[PDB]
Amino acid sequence: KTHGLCRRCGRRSLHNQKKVCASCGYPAAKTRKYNWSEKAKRRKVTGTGRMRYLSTVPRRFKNGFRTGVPKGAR
Amino acid sequence: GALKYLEELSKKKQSDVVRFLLRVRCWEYRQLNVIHRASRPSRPDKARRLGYKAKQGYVIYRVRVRRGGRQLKYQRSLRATAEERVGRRCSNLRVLNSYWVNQDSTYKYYEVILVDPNHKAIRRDPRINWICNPVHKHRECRGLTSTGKKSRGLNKGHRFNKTRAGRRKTWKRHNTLSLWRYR
Amino acid sequence: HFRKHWQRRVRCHFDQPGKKVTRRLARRAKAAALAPRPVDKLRPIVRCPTVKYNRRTRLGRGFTLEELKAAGIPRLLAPTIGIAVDHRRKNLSEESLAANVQRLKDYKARLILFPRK
Amino acid sequence: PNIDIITAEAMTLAHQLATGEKTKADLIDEGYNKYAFKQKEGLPDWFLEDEAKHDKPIKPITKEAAQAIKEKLRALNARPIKKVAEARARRKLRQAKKLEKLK
Amino acid sequence: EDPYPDTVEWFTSVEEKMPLSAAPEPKRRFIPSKNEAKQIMKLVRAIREG
Amino acid sequence: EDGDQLERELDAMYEHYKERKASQDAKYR
Amino acid sequence: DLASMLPHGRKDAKFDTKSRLYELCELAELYNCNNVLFFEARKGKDLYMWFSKVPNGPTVKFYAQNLHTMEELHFQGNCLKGSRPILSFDAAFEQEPYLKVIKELFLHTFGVPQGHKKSKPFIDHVLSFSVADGKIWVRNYEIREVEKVKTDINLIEIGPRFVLTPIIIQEGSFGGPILYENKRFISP
Amino acid sequence: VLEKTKKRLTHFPQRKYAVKA
Amino acid sequence: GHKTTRRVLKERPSRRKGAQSKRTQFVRSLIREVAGLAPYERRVIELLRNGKDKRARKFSKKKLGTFGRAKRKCEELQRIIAESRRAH
Amino acid sequence: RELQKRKRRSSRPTIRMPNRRKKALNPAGNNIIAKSWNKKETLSQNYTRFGLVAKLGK
Amino acid sequence: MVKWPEYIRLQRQKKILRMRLKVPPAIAQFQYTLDKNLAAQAFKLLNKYRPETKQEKKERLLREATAIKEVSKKPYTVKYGLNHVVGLIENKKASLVLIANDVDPIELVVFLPALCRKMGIPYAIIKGKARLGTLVHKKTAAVVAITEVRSEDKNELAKLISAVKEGYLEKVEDTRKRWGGGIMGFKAQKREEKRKKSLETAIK
RNA sequence: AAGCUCCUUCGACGAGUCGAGUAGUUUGGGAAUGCUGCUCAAAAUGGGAGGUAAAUUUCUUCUAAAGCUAAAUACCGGCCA
RNA sequence: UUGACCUCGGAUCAGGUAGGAGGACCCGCUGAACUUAAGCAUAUCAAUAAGCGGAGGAAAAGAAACCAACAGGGAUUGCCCUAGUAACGGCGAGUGAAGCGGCAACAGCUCAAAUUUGAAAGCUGGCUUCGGCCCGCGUUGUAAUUUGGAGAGGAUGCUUU
Ligand SMILES: [Zn+2]
Repeated sequence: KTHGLCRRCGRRSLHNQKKVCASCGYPAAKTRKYNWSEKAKRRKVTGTGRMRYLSTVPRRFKNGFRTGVPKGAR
Repeated sequence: GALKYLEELSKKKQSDVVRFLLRVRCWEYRQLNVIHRASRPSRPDKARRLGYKAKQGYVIYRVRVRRGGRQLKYQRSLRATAEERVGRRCSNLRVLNSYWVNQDSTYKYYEVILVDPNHKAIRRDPRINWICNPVHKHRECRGLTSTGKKSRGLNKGHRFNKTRAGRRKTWKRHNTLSLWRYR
Repeated sequence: HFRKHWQRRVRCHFDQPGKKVTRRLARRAKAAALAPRPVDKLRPIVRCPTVKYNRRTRLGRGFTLEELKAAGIPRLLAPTIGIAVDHRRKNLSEESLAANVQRLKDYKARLILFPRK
Repeated sequence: PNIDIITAEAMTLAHQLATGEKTKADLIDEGYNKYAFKQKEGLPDWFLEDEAKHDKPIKPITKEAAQAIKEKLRALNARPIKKVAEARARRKLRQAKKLEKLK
Repeated sequence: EDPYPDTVEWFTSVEEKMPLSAAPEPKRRFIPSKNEAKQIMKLVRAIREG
Repeated sequence: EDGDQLERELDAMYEHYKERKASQDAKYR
Repeated sequence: DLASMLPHGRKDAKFDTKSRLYELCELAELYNCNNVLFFEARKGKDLYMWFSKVPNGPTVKFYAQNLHTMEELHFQGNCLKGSRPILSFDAAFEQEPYLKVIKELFLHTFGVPQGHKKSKPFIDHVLSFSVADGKIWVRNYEIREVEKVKTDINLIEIGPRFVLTPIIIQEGSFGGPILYENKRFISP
Repeated sequence: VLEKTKKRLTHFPQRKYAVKA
Repeated sequence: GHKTTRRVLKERPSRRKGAQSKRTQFVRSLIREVAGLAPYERRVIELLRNGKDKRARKFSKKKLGTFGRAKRKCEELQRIIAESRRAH
Repeated sequence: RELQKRKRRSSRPTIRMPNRRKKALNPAGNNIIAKSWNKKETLSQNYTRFGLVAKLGK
Repeated sequence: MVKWPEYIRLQRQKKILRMRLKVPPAIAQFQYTLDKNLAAQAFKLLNKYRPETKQEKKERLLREATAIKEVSKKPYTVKYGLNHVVGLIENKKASLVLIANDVDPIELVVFLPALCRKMGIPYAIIKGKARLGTLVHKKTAAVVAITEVRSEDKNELAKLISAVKEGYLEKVEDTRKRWGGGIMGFKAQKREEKRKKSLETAIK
């Protein structure tokens, strides 16, 4: 078989000779994307995943990125 | 007033004193790396008029660029390629300006002024802390240095109609169809 | 004249009443910060350059240094009391000097200046 | 002393001077350039060889100057009847194998 | 030719008898230092405040 | 004093550098 | 085109319009020339031609219009480069005194002296000057020889067409007293 | 701010004024 | 055109950009002694000393590119010869 | 677009932005203009009542 | 054979190149330097007028502050600073000027001997920017000047001026207009002879 | 510390950069419209761009080769309405 | 012998910063062909698409080496007309601005070139009992003053914190 499991995108698209992923280009620091495919861009853009940290930023903007603890709290 | 004497000396680059010094320094720079750090500017009059100060946060870097051509002609100067390679080498610094120092038949030599935006001396001092702002990240990449402004044709007059306020911006404004509500 | 891709560069101004409201609220905002002051600076009266428009007159950028001095307004005080100053323009005739001196005098007569702190 | 024109660039200056294109006055006057009045006498070999690799002046050559140099520097047994014959025979055979492969 | 000719001093052989600058001298070159008195009064405030 | 002895060795390493670099090709050997 | 006509002519580069007009005389002394043909241009559209003897002689300023150069493919004529031309003048050139001054300056500029080593040994073209309106019309023609029917000359146009409008004639080299003024010149 | 800027704002600040109609 | 009474304006300090500074002319003359002469300036110096003044101006145009630049360059180099024979 | 769909499926609250403006629309404080300003009126209408001018231009 | 480091080889090559290259006379004059005695006699006067250190300046500010909480002459001091000394030379205030001989961009001081000569100020090229740098309380100092001294040693300053301008300036009057360098040794002379031997049959 | 005033005192302004030649590209724009490479390489009552047949380059208007700066302008993305 | 300075190194040294994502809009670099000219090669498509680098809530541009020829205008940006005009193209297919004018919005400034020289007056650290202690950077120049429709320095008398 000419492709194995990539470790960055999880697809079975890592070449066993070139050792380069055909979907993301794993040894490269940048993730592979091109503008001639809008379908490929929307398959891996923000929002396709879980959003551990980026979903918590807008609530902290609303209150002004404040620190501390409300007065009188136990 | 030693710097006015230095300014007139750099006007006479073909004279005996300057051509001797530029010969022995061209050999010295070729013995060193393509990009390396200079402790002090080799042309202190030129660096000071371009905005260099002997403060903690200002550094000087020397760079060679291979001269010639690609018959295709590159639209940016060799000074621009010199600035981008130094900025890639020193990613934490900001490129302020650069100047010519030496010239060979194979290489052009430049010295780049860099400013540290996280040094406290730079940040507390006005008239330099504009470079600490995030709008000035990689000015040499976007053509905001002195050689960049010349290449983009950003000069006043009837001789720069297509290039003032951006060439692609002026082209786009001239090629949109504007339709109002009451036509 | 549609040899290019005009379909990807076409601007429709459906925000014409929306931007009018935005501009009027921006004018209201600077009237709230500068409450008794006008929202505009006083501007000189100049003559249009070309021979097509010699007979007509319009508002210029700022008052000259010489016409500011003849009216009794100091240089460093004029921007603080709402007067635009143009260091590039020149008088070049007594007619342009006299009209702007009279305009600055009429502004002085109608001015209420508050005593600092 | 014998002056032998080996480089194609010296041939280019020779073609210019021998034709009525550059005079004796123009050659002397244009020899006062930035590569002039540079000493090479007592200088070390490591200093001078670094310069000669990196200070060749960039002035163009002509194709007739380059043609004169190769025909001057051609050897006497470079193109004999025997070697030209086998070279033509080798090229004819190479086309025959291509026709065999296309067969 | 002489490839390394000696320098003929055509300009420096005539000695200039006056300074280049005809600008006046300030009072500060003739009087005690104003900066010195300011640093002293800054120190006086610190000793007075302890 | 005139750097003769220092110049002797500096040319010796330069010749040694030239022969070492040029001998990396089998044709020159 | 005109420099190719003149074997005794030396071409000269851009002259500073911010200089003085008598610096042309210092310029022509340097190149050892006793005639100056000055092409002066205004506004990037107009042409003015000056003819002058260099130290002391007269100087005439023309306005050149209706230019048609050799590269235009409708002429069908060609001649030797550097050959001695036959100068065709008009009868008006010998009647008016100001046209007599212009004729001598035309004979000096387009003369091609007799034994010049850069010239050509045969005659195949004629340079013509004609006063039709209050202007001078300049034409070149090729002397083409045709065998006579039981030889004759036919003229085929070769080169530059340009109309010269005489503006002024000076007594000095590029400045001095005014001997003739047009007083009918309508400038562009 | 620079102390040349601070001196200009100290002695010539933006004033409060009105214009009669 | 229209009859408007003219007034005279103050001399513009930007119009004084034409340099008359005695200190800068001092520095330029002192640096010229220190720095020396370019290779092409030596050719002009030799041609002016030999009396070939016409050849000097032709050569200096071909090196500089303008009659105005060729005229000035031969004039500064002429005064160097004048002041050198005065010192010698 | 895909991020906007991700919010609709998720049980995370929609963070509603209050309508805050960079610049205020009415004068404030204890001075003569702020006590005599009418919020429902316009800039020219308030300056008419005050007796002042608003635009010095044409 | 053993290999030197790059930076050791580079600075040793520069030492050879200073000797072999024929330097222009503005550079060449910095080779000639005053002897051990005149250097030591000049520093006998300059050490008397040393600028005060940061510690004893703070003590003097504190002493005058304490007296105020509970009449001085003009300070006389060795003048330093390149833009400061050049202004003093041009204004004809410096009585004696001492220039370092190892300024790394040499252009900074290449005009100073010509400027001192035109202005008429006695000058001397010292050996060491570090020794001048320790006379003032710094690391390096390119130039050092004396404007005025106290009344006790006006005679010794005038003797030092007569010492420098006669015991240093008269020897360099002979050799400051001519080019330096050309200190070719035995190996360089054999290598030049081998070069000219090769260009005797057929210059290629 | 600062603003103005007066004057028998001074008044420093950016070079491998302008410019010339050439090649390529670009523009409505060979006074090359701009840009880049190579060769040569400046000035100080200077330099740049214009006006002008008007009699000689007269006149007009600006100071390049260092730098910062909100608003009116754009917006298929971001937080919302 | 010892000690300075210069250049160049080491450390998991003390404290920092860069990379990736996003890329609708923005600043650059690189750069086609289909099409049209009923074919096609200059031209047009198009200084576009694709490719590469770099930011922000805007970016960029920006306070004249400008426009103009006037009775003058006066940093930049955008809208309306200017105008399918000038100008350039076998003076084909065609390509194609700008000044003035009417509005929206307007805001001006910082250096280098001058010696504080009767006093490096400037600043990074890191030890603190938080007030001030040292280590250094720096005179090959850090503060103050000045930035050419200006300015300095003296004198002079009012006016401002
Ligand atoms: Zn992958």
